[PDB]
Amino acid sequence: MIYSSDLNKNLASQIIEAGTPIPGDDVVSSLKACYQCGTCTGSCPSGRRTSYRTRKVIRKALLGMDDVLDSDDIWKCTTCYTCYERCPRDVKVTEIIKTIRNLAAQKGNMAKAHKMTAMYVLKYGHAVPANKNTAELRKSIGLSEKAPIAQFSEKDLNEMNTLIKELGFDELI
Amino acid sequence: MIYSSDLNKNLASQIIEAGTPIPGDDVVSSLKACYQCGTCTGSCPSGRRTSYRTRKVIRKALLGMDDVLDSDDIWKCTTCYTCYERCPRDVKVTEIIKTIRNLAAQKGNMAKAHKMTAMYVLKYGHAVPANKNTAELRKSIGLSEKAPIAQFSEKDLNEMNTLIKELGFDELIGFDWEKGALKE
Ligand code: SF4
Ligand code: SF4
Ligand code: SF4
Ligand code: SF4
Ligand SMILES: [Mg+2]
Repeated sequence: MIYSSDLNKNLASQIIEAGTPIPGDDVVSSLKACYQCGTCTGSCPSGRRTSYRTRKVIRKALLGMDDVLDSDDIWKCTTCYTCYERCPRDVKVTEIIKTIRNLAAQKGNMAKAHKMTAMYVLKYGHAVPANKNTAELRKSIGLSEKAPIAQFSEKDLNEMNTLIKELGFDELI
Repeated sequence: MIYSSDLNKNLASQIIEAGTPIPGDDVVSSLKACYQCGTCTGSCPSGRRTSYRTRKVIRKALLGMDDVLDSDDIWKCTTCYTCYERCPRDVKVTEIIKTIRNLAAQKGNMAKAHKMTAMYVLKYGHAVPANKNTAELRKSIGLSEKAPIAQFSEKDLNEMNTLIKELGFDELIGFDWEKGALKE
């Protein structure tokens, strides 16, 4: 039983707001063109082995069911862009899902594993940083012991941190 | 994922077959006129407090999902006839649900409580038979100690017992006459 009291009339507008200016007002606004045909759901590789239905994410955004932000299903999207490519109403589906994930992240719905990966990029500058075995491996192949990356350039590490602090990505985590 | 191999293309026809001649071929074949509008679901008293969705029953019958016969949901219908009354395609919804319940009963999907009630009607002739307290209550308010009903007429009790046997309703509920109770 869904009552008007259980719905947020501004959900779509709030999703568009979050998607402005990146990926864009026009891009996220495309959710309003959806005519619930299901082409996205039938194209979804994740939907073939789970309860995830791409079309229902857009339906819930239009209807105002904010529980979609607390959903585990929105995080089952692999961003394969098959829905995006086949949508007959030009809905930028994959981008709307990512924008919805941003609001889910703001509300605290981030899996610990994802927060760990984000922490590695902040601390070490890389999601998959170099290990002790890495240096040994690279030398044997005939490459530099350490790659020319941010993990070893103190300048770049502090640059990323000031940006992460300015964006509040640290507080998001 | 639903494949063609998971569906029964003859489900609708089998539901209509069961509904022939009672309540009628025309009545049960009305399921084929459904256009999935949901008026029945929005009208359903049971759907407001459960996962039961009246149009999904008709959808599953048309699609060929026979798991609908194993469903607990079809037994949540109170037969209020609100869907029947409001259907814009004249689908005799309540009758289709009852016919689907007949196939569910044939497959063994019947509750002991319902089987107990059916057993009381063939054994004592009544779903709620008279007790010792009935005789006391009735005579205390001017009524006959025993009502003029089948429970006290061996003639009418035997008539029903012959019809029950002819219809095979005794076999359906699993009632044995020698044992005098529901088998298994
Ligand atoms: S495909 Fe485009 S239009 Fe059809 S449902 Fe998915 S999003 Fe809405
Ligand atoms: S992008 Fe996400 S949603 Fe669209 S199809 Fe690939 S997985 Fe399913
Ligand atoms: S109301 Fe009549 S038509 Fe509309 S869904 Fe229920 S049965 Fe099908
Ligand atoms: S008749 Fe059965 S299904 Fe139709 S509304 Fe009343 S309860 Fe719901
Ligand atoms: Mg979903």
